[PDB]
Amino acid sequence: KKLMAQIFFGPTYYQRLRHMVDDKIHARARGPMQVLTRQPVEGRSRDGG
Amino acid sequence: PNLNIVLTCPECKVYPPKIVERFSEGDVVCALCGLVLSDKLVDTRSEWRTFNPLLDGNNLSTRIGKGETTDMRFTKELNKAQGKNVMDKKDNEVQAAFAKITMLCDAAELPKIVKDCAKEAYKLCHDEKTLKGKSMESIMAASILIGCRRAEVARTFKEIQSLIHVKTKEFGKTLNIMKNILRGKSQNLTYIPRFCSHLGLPMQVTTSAEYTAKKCKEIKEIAGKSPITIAVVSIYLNILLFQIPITAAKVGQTLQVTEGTIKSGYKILYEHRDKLVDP
Amino acid sequence: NTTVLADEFIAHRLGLIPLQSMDIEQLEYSRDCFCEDHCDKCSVVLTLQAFGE
Amino acid sequence: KKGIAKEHAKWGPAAAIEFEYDPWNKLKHTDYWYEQDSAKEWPQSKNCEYEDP
Amino acid sequence: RGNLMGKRVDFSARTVISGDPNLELDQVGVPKSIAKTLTYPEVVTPYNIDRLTQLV
Amino acid sequence: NQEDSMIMNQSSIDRGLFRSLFFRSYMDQEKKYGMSITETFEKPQRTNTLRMKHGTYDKLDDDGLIAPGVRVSGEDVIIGKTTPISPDEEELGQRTAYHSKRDASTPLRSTENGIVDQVLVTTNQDGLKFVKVRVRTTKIPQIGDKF
Amino acid sequence: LKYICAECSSKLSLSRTDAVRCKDCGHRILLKARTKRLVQFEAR
Amino acid sequence: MIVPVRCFSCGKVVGDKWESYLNLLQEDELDEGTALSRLGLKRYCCRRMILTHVDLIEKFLRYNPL
Amino acid sequence: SLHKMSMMAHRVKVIPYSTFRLNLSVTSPYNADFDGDEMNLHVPQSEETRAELSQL
Amino acid sequence: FNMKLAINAKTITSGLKYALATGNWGEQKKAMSSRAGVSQVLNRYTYSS
Amino acid sequence: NEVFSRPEWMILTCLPVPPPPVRPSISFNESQRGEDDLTFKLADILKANISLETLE
Ligand SMILES: [Zn+2]
Ligand SMILES: [Zn+2]
Ligand SMILES: [Zn+2]
Ligand SMILES: [Zn+2]
Repeated sequence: KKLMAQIFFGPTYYQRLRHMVDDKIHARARGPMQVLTRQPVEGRSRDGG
Repeated sequence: PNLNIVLTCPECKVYPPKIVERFSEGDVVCALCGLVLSDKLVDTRSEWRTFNPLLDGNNLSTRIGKGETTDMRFTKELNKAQGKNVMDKKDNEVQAAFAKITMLCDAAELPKIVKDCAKEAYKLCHDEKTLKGKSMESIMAASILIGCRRAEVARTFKEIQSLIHVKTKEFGKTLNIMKNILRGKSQNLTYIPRFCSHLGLPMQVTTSAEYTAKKCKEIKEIAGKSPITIAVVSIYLNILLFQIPITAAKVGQTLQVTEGTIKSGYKILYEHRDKLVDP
Repeated sequence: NTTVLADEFIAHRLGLIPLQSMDIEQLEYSRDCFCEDHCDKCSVVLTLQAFGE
Repeated sequence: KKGIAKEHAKWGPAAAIEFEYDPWNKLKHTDYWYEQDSAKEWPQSKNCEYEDP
Repeated sequence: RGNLMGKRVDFSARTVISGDPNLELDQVGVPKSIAKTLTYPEVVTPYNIDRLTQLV
Repeated sequence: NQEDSMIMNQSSIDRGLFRSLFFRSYMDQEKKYGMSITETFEKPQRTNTLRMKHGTYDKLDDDGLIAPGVRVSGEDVIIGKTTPISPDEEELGQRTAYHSKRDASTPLRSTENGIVDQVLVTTNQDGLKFVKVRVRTTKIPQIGDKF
Repeated sequence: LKYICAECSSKLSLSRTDAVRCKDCGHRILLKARTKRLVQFEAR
Repeated sequence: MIVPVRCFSCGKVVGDKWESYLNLLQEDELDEGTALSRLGLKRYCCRRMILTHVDLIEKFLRYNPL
Repeated sequence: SLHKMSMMAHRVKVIPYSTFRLNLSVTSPYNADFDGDEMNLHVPQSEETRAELSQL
Repeated sequence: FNMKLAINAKTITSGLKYALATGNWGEQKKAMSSRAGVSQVLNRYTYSS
Repeated sequence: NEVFSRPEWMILTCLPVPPPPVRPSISFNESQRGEDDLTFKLADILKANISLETLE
């Protein structure tokens, strides 16, 4: 159907960042233990909390 | 006490059990039955991600000095107190030897492996009645060459006595006794690239020199008595076989070597110039 | 591959080349086809050759 | 192999479309933006002539 | 502070959000990889027996 | 779109907008710890290591490296280590055989998967076996990217 | 064919210590073995 | 780099006129607007593709590897 | 966190295309636009805790 | 007149190497005349950056 | 307080030791047990004590 309003719309320049989603998705349950403190360890690399 | 923990599934018992580790959850499970054994594993890499004891020995080394939130009046007392326990250990002399062999190896631009192998060689004996002093530099001069050779690196006696004058024979007897020590506690081809490095040549003369050295080692004519020199005249005959002016006087002054021996090797390969060239 | 380009790059580059499409009703979908791995009834085969001459 | 357009644009044949109805706003489904005039601030359709003003 | 009144935990998730106009307030949208990764204990009753058995 | 979100054309993504490469590297090298004999880049067998991973080590070759161009998953192994001590009762003391591994083989980061490519090997400063690899992985833009 | 090392299109076939610095070339970086083995791709 | 295939905006086959779009510059001394006219993409959706592509593959390939 | 807000509970409808998803309503008490901020999630283990989250 | 000078060469080269590796800006004295951000890792994302 | 606090206890004569968990060996991943700060300092303490006792 026709649209009520009208739209400003056209070509424009964008660009892409670095913080992609796969480095930020992270979840954990009952994993590695740190020997100083008996707590879950740090780091997305070694599957932290 | 037997100091022993053995892990065994209490329901399979087929062997010392075929078990696996799930490091992503830090648990262990007998793969046959599928039951856990224990939980909460300790990491084996995060400590290496977190942050020479064998050469410094069981007693541990400690250098002390100054900081920001301190006072100069007592850090100078600390600087004059840091030597109040160096006489309790022989490790002050061990680290003095370590420092001096560090001086030597980095003076001859030797790498970390050579330095640590010389450290190993000193730490190996470090005290015998066979050692018996002997100027305290003969032992390190032997040890650096021992570590160099066992690093598969060859260095000349002339380089060694350019580093330290050890009168060449206390050095030799130290080498013999250290050889016996290491055999109780239990190669000249690489000289060639250093010679051509000091002479500045491309590859084909070096490869030809290696081939001719192999062939002359195989056949005959020791002829020079320490065949280091007949290796050197193999380079001499190769470079005279090519057309680059590397004349005999220049070679002799460069390598600090006898020109008469060069002419002797030149004559004996002038006889045997036949079977020594591949292309 | 030897070029200065990536391989899946070349793949996605290839994927947009259209082809002749008259008799497309005659052949059958691989999902419905009783065979496995691209019989002649359900697919076609392509070969490409280039050379650094 | 076969493929269809709806799951990936590789199999799309269309790659363009055009669509128009009531070129002259007679059905009045939408007004136009204007700042001083509806007419002069807009161009005519190319489809203008086939329906009367 | 870093060990007693606050510390690390378990059963945790960390991603980035997008809006939606079709989900009411008491819901939340959760991605299925995270649903596989997490867990939750239950108990075995005469009530939950068949559904739990099927899900096992 | 609300509060600076974005709507996009997955058909344009199919046509080939915003596709991207992703190179990653790895540093690895050996050490002398004797009694001067260094490590080795060996291909593990079953009876090779100490505390072996579940890496499914078939992707390596006789030089202990991976040939480029094959695909790798997240947990897969690419390098191989072995402990050269010498002297510590080398392969008959306090362990099975499984000779002297204490294996510290480096697996890939367990999430990303792709194609390894153009593995080079060259001696280090002092002269050792020193290894670098590079893996190539396409990342099609997804729902959760920062634009 | 195991090593390339250089601008040569040569299958040097080095295995263990046969003048690793390439003979008909001038290199010491030792390029390694583009794979004969067949690959799979997925162009969806 | 490579002029791509199948315009994001329209989607018709693009790059047929690519080296043609080149040779309508050098041996014709021809202005680009009328060049794109006689080229014949009456939309703009494809016209922008060639208007803002920048070659990189020349600078790529004028290495000499292997 | 600043005040009694930022601590909601939720039910869940499980969603593919991995990311979170939530209602446009609750955005300003969460005090977060969609500029890439990340969330934190926890799951109770026992029934007392689950009930008190549910009821409060 | 030779034995000491080469270890002097080691000291000068090692000192410059340590300085431009770390960014601690001084000799081996545990951060004296100390200010850190002098030896940043070069930013290598985009030609503009 | 007499039962718990009497100033001769406030001067140190005999010093207890901490257990291995507080000062754990990190097993530094190639050949070391990786002994840490607390055990290091305690070894210093024992060395200085034996030196003083021999001296006197
Ligand atoms: Zn079992
Ligand atoms: Zn078929
Ligand atoms: Zn070469
Ligand atoms: Zn277009």
